[PDB]
Amino acid sequence: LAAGVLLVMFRPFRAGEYVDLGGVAGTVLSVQIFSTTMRTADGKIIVIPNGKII
Amino acid sequence: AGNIINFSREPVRRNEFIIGVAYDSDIDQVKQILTNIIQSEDRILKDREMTVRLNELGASSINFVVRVWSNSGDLQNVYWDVLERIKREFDAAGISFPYPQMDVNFKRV
Amino acid sequence: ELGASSINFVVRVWSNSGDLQNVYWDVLERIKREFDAAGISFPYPQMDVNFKRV
Ligand SMILES: CCCCCCCCCCCC
Repeated sequence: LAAGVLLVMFRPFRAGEYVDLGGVAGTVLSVQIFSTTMRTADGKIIVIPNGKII
Repeated sequence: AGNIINFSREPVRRNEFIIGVAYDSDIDQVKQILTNIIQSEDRILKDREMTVRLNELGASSINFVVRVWSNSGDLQNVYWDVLERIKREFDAAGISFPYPQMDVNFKRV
Repeated sequence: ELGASSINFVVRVWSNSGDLQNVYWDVLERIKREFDAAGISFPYPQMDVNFKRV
């Protein structure tokens, strides 16, 4: 929750921005309270906890 | 406490083929053959991107890359069908998949 | 670099993030075509073999 709040305040990335969050890369679909959803270039959806991202 | 790679979430996914041919194979002919192969499959979404072009100059072959989108239910089937058709067309057309190559210089004959 | 079987050249060029992959592919194809037409040859793995007990 704290990591998600920080990611919402400081914006290292936004919905629609290609990123590489520690070994996983893909367009960011949405940032939520507990985790954010990205869609890899292959076409699969990946959900990452915000704490791990931060 | 870890990533959750969801697959059944998106109804459409992508297939990637890596085809390695000899260094004498005509690039235009290979590209045209691959384009004809992937344009005759009805399970490959034509709206998405269909990329087929030279991707690398390998040690013994030049690797081409083919990328095509299809419904998640037809991914493996289209992969298998396209691979078999690629092999058949390349065999019939003349293109050759090369064995590992090596130049040997003789000495002390 | 002076590789085991070849001398590796390095080419570095800047382009807009939207044209990165396309320029990569186009430049690679043009490089192959020009080298084939010019005479330059991409070498297969090489090895010197000394015969004995002929
Ligand atoms: C559950 C905890 C929510 C608050 C997390 C800390 C946010 C601090 C922001 C400080 C910005 C200067």
